Amino acid sequence: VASLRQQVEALQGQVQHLQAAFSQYKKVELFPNGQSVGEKIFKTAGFVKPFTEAQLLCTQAGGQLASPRSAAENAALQQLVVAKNEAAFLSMTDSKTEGKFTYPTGESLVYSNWAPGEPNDDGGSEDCVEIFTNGKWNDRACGEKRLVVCEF
Amino acid sequence: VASLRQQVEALQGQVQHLQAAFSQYKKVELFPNGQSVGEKIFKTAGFVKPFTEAQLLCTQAGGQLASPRSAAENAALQQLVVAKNEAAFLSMTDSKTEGKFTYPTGESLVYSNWAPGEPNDDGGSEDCVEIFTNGKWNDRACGEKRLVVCEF
Amino acid sequence: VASLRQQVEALQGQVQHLQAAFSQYKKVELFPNGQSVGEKIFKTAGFVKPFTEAQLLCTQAGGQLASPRSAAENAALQQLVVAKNEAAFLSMTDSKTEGKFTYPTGESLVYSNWAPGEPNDDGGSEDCVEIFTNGKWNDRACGEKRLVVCEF
Ligand SMILES: OC[C@H]1O[C@@H](O)[C@H](O)[C@@H](O)[C@H]1O
Ligand SMILES: OC[C@H]1O[C@@H](O)[C@H](O)[C@@H](O)[C@H]1O
Ligand SMILES: OC[C@H]1O[C@@H](O)[C@H](O)[C@@H](O)[C@H]1O
Ligand SMILES: [Ca+2]
Ligand SMILES: [Ca+2]
Ligand SMILES: [Ca+2]
Ligand SMILES: [Ca+2]
Ligand SMILES: [Ca+2]
Ligand SMILES: [Ca+2]
Ligand SMILES: [Ca+2]
Ligand SMILES: [Ca+2]
Ligand SMILES: [Ca+2]
Ligand SMILES: [Ca+2]
Repeated sequence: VASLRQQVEALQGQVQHLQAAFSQYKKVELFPNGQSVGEKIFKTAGFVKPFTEAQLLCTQAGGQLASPRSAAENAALQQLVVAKNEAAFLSMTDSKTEGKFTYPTGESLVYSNWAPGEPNDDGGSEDCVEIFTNGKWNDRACGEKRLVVCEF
Repeated sequence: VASLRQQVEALQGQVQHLQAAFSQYKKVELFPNGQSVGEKIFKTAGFVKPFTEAQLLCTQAGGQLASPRSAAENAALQQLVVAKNEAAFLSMTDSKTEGKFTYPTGESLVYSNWAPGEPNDDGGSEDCVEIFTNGKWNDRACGEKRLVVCEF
Repeated sequence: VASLRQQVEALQGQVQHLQAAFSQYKKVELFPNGQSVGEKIFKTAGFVKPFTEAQLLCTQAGGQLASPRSAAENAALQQLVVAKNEAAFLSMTDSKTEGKFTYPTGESLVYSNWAPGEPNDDGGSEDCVEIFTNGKWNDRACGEKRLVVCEF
C-alpha cells in the first residue's frame, strides 16, 4: 500500500535518470562517425574496403551497407561522406541483372539519386554504387575501395 | 494491488538489468577517446581542425567545445590531450572584448589554468585558447589547427 | 491506487522504449572495434602499445586487458584480432613466478590456446602473452608493442 507507493516513486526516479543518461550517451556515440535519421543510424568504420569486404563487415556487425531510401536519408549519409571526404559504397548492385539495381534482399530501388548520365556500366564492369561528397550516386566497379558505412 | 506489486517487482528487475547493461556500454563507449567527470563527458574526434570548424562539429553534434570549469574537469580533459599527444582547442574566446575571455554563452570564465606569461595576445591576434599536454592554457590564433574535443 | 496503476503502466511504456532504443545502440557501438561474447565485451583501441602501457589504459578505463577464459571467448577475440590484422596482448603473465601464468588477480589460467611448443620463454625473457590472427597464443617480451584490446 503505502510501501508500493514509495517503491514506485523510486522506480520512477530510476527511469528518469536512465532517460537522461541514455540521451546524453546517444550524442556521445554518434560523435563523430554516426548520423541518426528517422529510426535509422548510419555509421562509418572510418576506412576504405572493396565492396565484398565492406558488405561482410556490416552484415557481421548485425547491419548492412548504407541503403538510403529517401532524400532525407541520403542527406544524412552525405554528411559522413563529406566529413571523411571519402566516397562511400551503398548496398545496392545490379550484379544479378545488368541494368537493374536492387537492395541486398532483391527488392528494386524505391529511391535513387544518380549523377547525370549514371548508371552507365562503364567498361561493362560497374555493378556497385558509390555516393559522392555532393550526395549524387555513380555505379562503380565493386573491386574498388570505398569508405565503409553501415546502417543499423 | 497484489498484481500491481509483482508488476512493480518485475519492472524494477528489468530496470536494474537495463541499468547494469547501460553502465557496461558506457564504459565501453568512453574507451579510448572519451573521459567522464561529474555529469560531463569529454570526447575527442581524433583529428585537428581550425576553431570555427571545430566549434561547428561540436555544436552540430549536440554539444560544444571542451569547456573545463574546474581543476577536476581540466585534468580529465588533459588525459585525452596526452593520449592523442595533441593540444586541443577550448570553447572560450575574447573576440568580443580583447582580453576578456568568455564561454559561448558570453559568461566570463569561472576557472582558468594559464601557462606562465599567458594570455598575451601574441602578434595582437590570439583570441582562441588551447590546452597543452601539461594541462596549461595558452591563447592561440583561431586559424590554427588543434585537436577537436567536445563536451556533452 | 488507480493512480499507481496508471503510473506503473506509464513506466512500462518508457522502459519498452529505452529497451528498444538501447538495443539498437549496442550494435552501433560495437561497430567496428568491439566484439560481444556472453556477458563480456572486447574492444580494441586500434593501436599498439607495450604491455605496461596497454594494461594501464584498460585498467584506467574501468576494465582490463583481454582475458579469454573459454574457447568461445577466445574465438570472439580472434574475430576482432583478424579484423585488425594485428596480434594483441592478453592480460596474463608469469612475471611473478617463471613458468606459471596468471591473471591480473593472481589466479591460474582456466583456459589456454598455446601454439605448439609455447610458452618457451624465448631468450629467457618472455613473460607476456600475445594472441595471433589464427587465435593461437605465444609468450612474448612485455617490452614489445601489440594491439591494445580491453575487456569490459
Ligand atoms: O573512373 C572514372 C569514370 O568512372 C565511371 O564510373 C563514371 O561513370 C565515368 O564518368 C568516369 O568518372
Ligand atoms: O607560436 C609560438 C608562440 O605562441 C604564443 O601563443 C605564445 O604566447 C608564445 O610564447 C609562443 O610560444
Ligand atoms: O621473435 C620470434 C620468436 O618469438 C618467440 O616468442 C617464439 O616462441 C619463437 O618461435 C619465435 O617466433
Ligand atoms: Ca554486370
Ligand atoms: Ca552494371
Ligand atoms: Ca559509372
Ligand atoms: Ca562508441
Ligand atoms: Ca582580438
Ligand atoms: Ca586576444
Ligand atoms: Ca599566447
Ligand atoms: Ca621471467
Ligand atoms: Ca616467462
Ligand atoms: Ca614464445
